[PDB]
Amino acid sequence: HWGYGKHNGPEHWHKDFPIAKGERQSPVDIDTHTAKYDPSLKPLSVSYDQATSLRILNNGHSFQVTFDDSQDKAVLKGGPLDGTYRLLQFHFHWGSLDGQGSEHTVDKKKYAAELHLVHWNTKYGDVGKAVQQPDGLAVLGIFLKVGSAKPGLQKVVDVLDSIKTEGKSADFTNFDPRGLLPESLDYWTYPGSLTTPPLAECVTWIVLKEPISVSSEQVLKFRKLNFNGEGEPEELMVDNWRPAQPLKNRQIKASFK
Ligand SMILES: O=C1Nc2c(Cl)cccc2S(=O)(=O)N1
Ligand SMILES: O=C1Nc2c(Cl)cccc2S(=O)(=O)N1
Ligand SMILES: [Zn+2]
Repeated sequence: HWGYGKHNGPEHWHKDFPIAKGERQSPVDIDTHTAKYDPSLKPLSVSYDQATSLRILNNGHSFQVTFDDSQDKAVLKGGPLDGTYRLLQFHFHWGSLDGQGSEHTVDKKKYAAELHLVHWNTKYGDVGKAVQQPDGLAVLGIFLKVGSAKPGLQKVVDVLDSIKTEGKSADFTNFDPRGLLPESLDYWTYPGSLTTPPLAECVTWIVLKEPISVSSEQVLKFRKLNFNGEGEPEELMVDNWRPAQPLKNRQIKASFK
């Protein structure tokens, strides 16, 4: 029932999901002058060499690439994290215009899109159990700006025609997510939530400072996806982002000076 339209969008979600007005909701605005460098943070460890991608799917709210998480193959460790977090999927949020689309903002600046690489804490055994824990998930968030093409994104964009409508999936094996990463792993981190229903407050957010550049042609392909299912009137999948939520009693920590 929930979505991104006028009658089912973010301002309505609290009725079905009262945690929408909770104490650690995401996304947030990252005020760069107020985020404090934390020298006790460790460098991120992003170990994606053994990643096994499986499928790509249009779920009616985004498109998502899934991974085999039945073994420690592609894992996120270090930084603010205790223990090992397994990559299980990535997806994006994007806009109808280049000046909007990201969920997190930086000094109120919105990027054209935001990539979420979703990982779960292996101490909880499965992702469903992890989402019930305050430290169950770690999401690596990466901003997209429009400029030069990102070569590592092209294989994604070229398959989107085959998953145009809600409910479509396709094989998407042998995709290397290392090609989506910027050079620097400098990051901000804070405790938050999923940015869609169920809005569970289970995420350690790790948002990279350096955006990746993608071309106008790449992002235009995102905007040709459909929220609707096959054999229905086209409603373009655009502006599938939740706006910044109140920071409340939280501090955003920077890994860098
Ligand atoms: O699309 C997804 N939805 C989820 C929900 Cl609703 C709850 C828990 C985990 C997931 S997920 O990250 O596996 N992929
Ligand atoms: O829209 C989002 N939904 C999520 C779900 Cl349902 C599960 C895991 C992580 C996410 S997310 O917060 O990265 N962005
Ligand atoms: Zn997301």
